[PDB]
Amino acid sequence: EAGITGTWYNQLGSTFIVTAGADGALTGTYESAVGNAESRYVLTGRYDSAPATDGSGTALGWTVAWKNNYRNAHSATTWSGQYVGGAEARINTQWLLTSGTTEANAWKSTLVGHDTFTKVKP
Amino acid sequence: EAGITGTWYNQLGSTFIVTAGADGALTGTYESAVGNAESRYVLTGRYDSAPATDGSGTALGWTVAWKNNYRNAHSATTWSGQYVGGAEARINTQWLLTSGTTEANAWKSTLVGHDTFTKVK
Amino acid sequence: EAGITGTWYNQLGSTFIVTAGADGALTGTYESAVGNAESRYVLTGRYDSAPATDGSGTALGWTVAWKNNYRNAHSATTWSGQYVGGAEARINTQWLLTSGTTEANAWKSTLVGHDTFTKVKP
Amino acid sequence: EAGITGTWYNQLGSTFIVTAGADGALTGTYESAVGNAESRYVLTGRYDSAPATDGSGTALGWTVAWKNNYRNAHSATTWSGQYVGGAEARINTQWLLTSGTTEANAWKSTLVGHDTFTKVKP
Amino acid sequence: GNSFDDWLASKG
Amino acid sequence: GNSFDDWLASKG
Amino acid sequence: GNSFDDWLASKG
Amino acid sequence: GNSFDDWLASKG
Repeated sequence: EAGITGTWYNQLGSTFIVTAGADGALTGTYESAVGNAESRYVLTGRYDSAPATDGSGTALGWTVAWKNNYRNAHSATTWSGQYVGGAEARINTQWLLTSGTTEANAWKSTLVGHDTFTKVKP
Repeated sequence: EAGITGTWYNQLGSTFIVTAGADGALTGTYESAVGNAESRYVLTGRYDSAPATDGSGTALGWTVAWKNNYRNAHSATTWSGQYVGGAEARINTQWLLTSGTTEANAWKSTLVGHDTFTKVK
Repeated sequence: EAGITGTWYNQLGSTFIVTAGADGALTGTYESAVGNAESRYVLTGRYDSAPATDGSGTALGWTVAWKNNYRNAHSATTWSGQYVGGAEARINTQWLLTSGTTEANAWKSTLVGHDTFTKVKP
Repeated sequence: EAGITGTWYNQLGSTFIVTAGADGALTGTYESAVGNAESRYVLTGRYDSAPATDGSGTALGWTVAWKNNYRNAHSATTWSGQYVGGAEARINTQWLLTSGTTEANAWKSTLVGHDTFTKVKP
Repeated sequence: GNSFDDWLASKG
Repeated sequence: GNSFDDWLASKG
Repeated sequence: GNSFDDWLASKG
Repeated sequence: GNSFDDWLASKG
């Protein structure tokens, strides 16, 4: 079993609601806060559908563009990471948040960070 | 006119063959080298379909998992960046390449870099 | 009080032995493993010696080049982050590890990660 | 010969005025704009003083805390990269700019980018 | 709410 | 002047 | 060929 | 020992 499909939570208060297809596709909804239509966004990505069997994690990545019918932050985040199975399963990521800028302001276009996702709210 | 749909090239010898959908979707194929079936991979991502009109670039991102019918590197790259229009149009990105590792080796799981894509090689 | 001078521990088995000078200097020794001179390296960096008083952390950074009298990995790591005070004091960092490469191999020169340092070992 | 000591320029308008010591030390002044005392800052770092002979670059890194006698941005940048010798010598870097934040705002504390330094002005 | 969602809400 | 130095100047 | 594609090939 | 230190040692 891939173990990826389902609801995941991070420490920022966000929810990652994902389906992992047999073909390597990640699809679903990313919620930046709960109980607000204005905070729901489309995500799309890819994962390794035939990972190694040597104890290594499963490589994956996805993108959210921060535009919906209510809001547009002129920005996108990509998360790159790996799924780690077990009784305390996790998706460990690093991420890049780029905002649209002028060329003179491009030095301040991109934030970097890390987030761990869990199956129980932290 | 988003300006994104088409063939783009980077300095590593890769080709980014992308379609920008009306609803914000990026789909297409990523080639790590030319003229090899074994070097072609699915990509998927998202872009801002209603960017600012003040001279700012268009935010976007996409992912490739490095598995196809011939190869599997147990790895995925994400590119995060912006499209910049005009006569010398570019997509400027920074990227994260993560490989599957054990927990003890996770410190060495993720490469970081940058690539500019151009409409001419 | 700056709160930075002393011995700090990460989760990788490393120890950060630092002195914070009144002028903004960070100096000391970084140990990639305990108990062996071959694992001890010079570090040098800088910190904000007059941080804000509005609940914000203290910005800092340092470098280790991975060469000593025993070893040379032809590589250097920089840590960029902030010191957060109190009873559970932390230095929270992101890092870049660059290795010398040929121009053809430069795309694979730089690893990225994160480390949290504590005054008590995990 | 290390080739690093001297004046280097980036495309943001900054000047990297560096001395590479025999013991692996980098020292000097970083200017964020030319002709202004308020734009001059201390830097410190480290470099590999015995690089490989196979055509690989020289690993190095340095830090600037953005505080001087006139300004304090409560921030620090680290540059991690490699010196590449030749007729068109350069220092190629990736960098992390961390600002002091409150704990709830840590997710937005760190900008990431890249800069190439040249021996001739852009 | 939270800091990240507030940043997005502020951008509008 | 330039964008990066302007950012630093704005913090005082 | 190129370095990045060679790295992918080496992983099989 | 540990993974990171082992990597450093292997470079000689």
